[PDB]
Amino acid sequence: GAMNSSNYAELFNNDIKLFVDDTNVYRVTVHKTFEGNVATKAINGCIFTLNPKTGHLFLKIIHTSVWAGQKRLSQLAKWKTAEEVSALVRSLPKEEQPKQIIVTRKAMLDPLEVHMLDFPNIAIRPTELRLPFSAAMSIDKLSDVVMKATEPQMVLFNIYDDWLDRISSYTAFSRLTLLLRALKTNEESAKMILLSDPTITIKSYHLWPSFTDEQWITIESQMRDLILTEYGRKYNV
Amino acid sequence: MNTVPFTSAPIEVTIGIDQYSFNVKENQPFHGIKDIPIGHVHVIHFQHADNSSMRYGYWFDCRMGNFYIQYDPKDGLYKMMEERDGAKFENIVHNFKERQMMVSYPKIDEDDTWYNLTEFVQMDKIRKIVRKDENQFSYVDSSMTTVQENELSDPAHSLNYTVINFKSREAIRPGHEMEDFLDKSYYLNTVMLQGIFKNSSNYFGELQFAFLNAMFFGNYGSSLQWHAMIELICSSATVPKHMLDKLDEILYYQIKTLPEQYSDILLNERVWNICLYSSFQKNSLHNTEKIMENKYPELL
Repeated sequence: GAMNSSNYAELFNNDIKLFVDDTNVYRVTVHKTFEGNVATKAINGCIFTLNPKTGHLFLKIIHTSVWAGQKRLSQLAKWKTAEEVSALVRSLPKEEQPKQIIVTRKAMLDPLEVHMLDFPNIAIRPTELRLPFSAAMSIDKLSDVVMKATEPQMVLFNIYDDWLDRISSYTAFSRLTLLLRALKTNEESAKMILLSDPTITIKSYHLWPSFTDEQWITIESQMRDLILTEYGRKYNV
Repeated sequence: MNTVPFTSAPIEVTIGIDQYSFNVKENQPFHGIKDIPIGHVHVIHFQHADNSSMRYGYWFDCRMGNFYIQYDPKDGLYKMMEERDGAKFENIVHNFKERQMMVSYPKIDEDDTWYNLTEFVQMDKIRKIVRKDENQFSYVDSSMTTVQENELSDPAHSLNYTVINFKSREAIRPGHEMEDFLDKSYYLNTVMLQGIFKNSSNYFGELQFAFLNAMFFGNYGSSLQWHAMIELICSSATVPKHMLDKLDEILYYQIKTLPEQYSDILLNERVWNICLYSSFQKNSLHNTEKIMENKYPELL
């Protein structure tokens, strides 16, 4: 069934599962034409497919060429996401295929279900959580590899860097979603917090800075404070 | 014109014949229904005064034999039976007529309602959906479940409707996932019409039979089947023009005939709004659309 606050811990058991987020698959800029009409220009996008237990991210880059000469692109984006997720599952060895796929938006259920008809024992599930995975393109290294791509490309990452050497999946996921929530609500502030101190660097093979444990506590508190300030501003509370 | 005699009427029961119905009192001298139009299937059905649950009944065609009704006090229901002694049967029918103990099938001459509801329904196909091959007539009731329902328990009592499922390999060609799911023309014309039903008339016949089972017995799986077969056509971009025009007539007489008070359980809101207003065929069911709007605007 649907994933919600109650069955949240299922994400960290030993049944292999993936989140799929399609928010950054079809990305456009909107502009005025010479005659003054509005037009869109597509930019490169990505499917965000994440194993929340291990941190393995399967970042499928969606090159603008896949839209060429296609109509109803936002609808096609859903089916292309499902096609690419299905191909990912097919490429994985049997013992690595997920038992569940959790789509962050309900409009993905039917396309994925139809694309996964060959895998009837993989459960496709919606979620009631308001996950901040659209802010993935606020992670500089992910945005960079997406924008530089000149063709369809899959890039693998661990979105948790090396955190799991020291904390649990549950804690790693809560940190990831806190970072992304902050980046979603106020990107400039969030990124300032992360990078202020030039003496805490990001390893070449990592996405986030190499904070010590104490420094992650200070970071997380700063992200919390950011998120609550922005709330009061949004709602006049 | 043919006759279905009744041995007796020992329990108070509402009897239906096609779209007509009569109240019969406990041990009322009732002995059958005469003047039944040859050339169509028919359905005789029952609702006991004591149990407004389980409507039940029998589909038959008088060209296939001499049929009569007899109450069984063990099993507690009016049973259809076949009399193989042709003389003995004309004998019973004539005596009961002379004694005038039979109601007349009350067809108004202008009325094509029953023809229009049963145009494509053939007794031979009914006996494949309701498999019980020692009888020439077919029993259906409120509670019988369909083969598709059973999948998601007793197969002897199943409605063997053709399984339609929009998210199945059958419906979806590999590599045409999106195309085939948004435009079901492949599933309709190649898989269902050319493959399984062989022609449009057998499809319409199963569609009409499902509708009538849902109307007369409140059979919920039949209602599911009727809506599925509508939705398959309406969700296909490429339908023979003759099927569209015939569908509009078929659905029109079904909506016309439905009891006004039952429109809430018998009409799936989603399917109808999708068929009439969103689908490829939104513009091709003018009669059905006009009668739906003027009669059940609330559902829409």
